[PDB]
Amino acid sequence: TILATAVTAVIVIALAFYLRAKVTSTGVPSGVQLFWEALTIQMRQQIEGSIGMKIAPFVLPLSVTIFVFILISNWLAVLPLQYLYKAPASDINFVLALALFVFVCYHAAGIWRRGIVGHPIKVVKGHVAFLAPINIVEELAKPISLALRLFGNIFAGGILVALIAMFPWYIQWFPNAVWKTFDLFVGLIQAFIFSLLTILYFSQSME
Amino acid sequence: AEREAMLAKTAADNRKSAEQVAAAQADYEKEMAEARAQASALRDEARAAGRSVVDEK
Repeated sequence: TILATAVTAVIVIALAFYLRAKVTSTGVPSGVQLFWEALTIQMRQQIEGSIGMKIAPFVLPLSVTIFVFILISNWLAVLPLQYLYKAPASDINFVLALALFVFVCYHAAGIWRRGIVGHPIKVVKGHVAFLAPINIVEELAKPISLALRLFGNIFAGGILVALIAMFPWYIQWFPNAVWKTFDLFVGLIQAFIFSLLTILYFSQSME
Repeated sequence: AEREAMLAKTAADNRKSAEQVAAAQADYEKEMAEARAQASALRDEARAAGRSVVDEK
């Protein structure tokens, strides 16, 4: 599994390398500039919409690295390595590391903002004091929701690509084609979902 | 921020170009007006001096 993730880290790193090579503010952009810029400006408009870039700017790099990381992982899962590759999210370890880091980051940023003595109680009392005991489950739900989702969907593919393989090849090409066709979309959408809900959890953690 | 600043500088240089063209015409006509005033001042001074000399003679 670590190698399945290392391939994605090296691709994303080589892309940042290519951007460092190519970037021009004064000149016409290449593809990599337009992709990086569209992702960063989407997340920048989102964070600006809820918290404001001036109060929590530190979330933009985390959001973008999450999006590129999981998006590249899912897209790479499509390439026809079937016969070593399997999507990394299929393993709970990857999704756990990612969601748990997001959790610890935004909760520690809330503590850093309000203080260690101040943020827990404010988070518990939350939006309506009558919901105080639910907010805990609303709080404890935040990380788990992130993890078991990204797992549950990509795992749902990892099995299915195997189950389709049960077919003979002539039947096999059609369901595998349809599944991967729509799996590109589903993985992209789950990446956008993960990043956007990370942003929103950051936002409501600040206020 | 620089791609936005190129768009902002396109507007700023467009309005500064129209402001400087309007200021070029307004300064050209403002100097013309001062010249007209000075010419009329010298002309009326010549007339007054002539009239004074006429009555003195």
